[PDB]
Amino acid sequence: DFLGWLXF
Amino acid sequence: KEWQPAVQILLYSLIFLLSVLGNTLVITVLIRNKRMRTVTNIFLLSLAVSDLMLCLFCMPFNLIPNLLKDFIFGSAVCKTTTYFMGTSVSVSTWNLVAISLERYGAICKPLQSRVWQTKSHALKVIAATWCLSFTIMTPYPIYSNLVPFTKNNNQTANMCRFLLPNDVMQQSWHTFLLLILFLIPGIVMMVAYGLISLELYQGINIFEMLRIDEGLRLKIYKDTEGYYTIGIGHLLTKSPSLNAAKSELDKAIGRNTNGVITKDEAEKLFNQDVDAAVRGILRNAKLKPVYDSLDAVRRAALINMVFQMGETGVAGFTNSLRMLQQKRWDEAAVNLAKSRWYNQTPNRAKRVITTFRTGTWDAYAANLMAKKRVIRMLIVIVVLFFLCWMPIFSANAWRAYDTASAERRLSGTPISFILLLSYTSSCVNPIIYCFMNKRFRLG
Repeated sequence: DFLGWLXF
Repeated sequence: KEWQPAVQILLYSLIFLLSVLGNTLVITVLIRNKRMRTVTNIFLLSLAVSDLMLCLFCMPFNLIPNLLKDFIFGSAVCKTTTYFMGTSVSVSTWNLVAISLERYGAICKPLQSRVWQTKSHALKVIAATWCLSFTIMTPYPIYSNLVPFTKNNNQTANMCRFLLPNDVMQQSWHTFLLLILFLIPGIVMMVAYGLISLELYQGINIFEMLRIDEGLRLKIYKDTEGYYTIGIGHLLTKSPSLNAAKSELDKAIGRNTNGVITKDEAEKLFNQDVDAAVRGILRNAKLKPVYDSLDAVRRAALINMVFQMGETGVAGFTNSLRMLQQKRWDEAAVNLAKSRWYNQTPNRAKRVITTFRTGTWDAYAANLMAKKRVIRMLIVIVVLFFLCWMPIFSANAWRAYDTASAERRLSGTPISFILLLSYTSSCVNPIIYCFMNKRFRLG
């Protein structure tokens, strides 16, 4: 459920 | 399962070693050899510094947080890495358009670009590229914070996410970046590299051929016959008069330079001499019949001979002139290889003969083929750079317009490979530099 991502 | 983390470690460890070995190599060979530091290579040094900035200071803080599913590092580094991740792409895109503008001014308009190919100009634009990139990407350290979340059985964990006030400010930011970092740099590079490819397709001409066969010497210098010549093979006088060489020179130009003609003054005299050589062929009743029946490549070779020997001298080549009109090229080459002009200047004569024999510019297609090699490399690194960073910028726009659907479809393994593609862009540039010079010998 880390869901999404770090910007770049 | 175990296969996804294992392949993520060996892929990231390989691209880390590749980008840290090549970029460290290219910054060394440029800082060691001042002979290599051309205007184009100065930008490529800045491009290599950003690729190492993005690999050393940013690539770890993207893999091990993902492998841990938690941003164990502090909140100040979530603001620092995202700041450097954004600055690195901005300078890399805008240094790739600086080389396109450099190659355009040096090839398409070599007359009015002198203010660009000076080394002091390239230093102040890479200073402006790095300075403004840190200023433009200021929202990233500001609006980057740690987002708490629970994993398994009330396991508190943080993640580093870029969050703006509202969704309107989010979708207007990713649109601004796609516009200022990809769309605008894209059209200005296609019109630059497109106009460059148009000039390079024009091929070698007679003015470039004669400029190769003669060269430029500003001071009055002795030619092969011993008479004083200036500029690009402009004979002053055949009479042994050192004073008449200065008077006849100042008679043509507009001042008494005393033998110090500027580079733009020699081009005006070189253009006038070619007109005097082509109109001497038209008035000659022996050179004009063979000039009208020759190819554009072979016509230039006939004028190259008139430039060096004169109208009356080449008109005496009656055996070779008829052989050229007889379209028997290989026989005219053997007849021309036995004259006084071939023995007085063997190197110049061999080139002009091979153009008569083949009808191609292969004898002078050297610096043009080297300029074609550089542009083809620069076009590849631009396509490879865009192919790597487009998936992440397009996915960030999808996340800004439909955050639920974008995060749902790609957040585990798909976004793990999308980011991996964006990090390979840092190491592909050193690999191309190697594959240009004899690296294909290895096996």
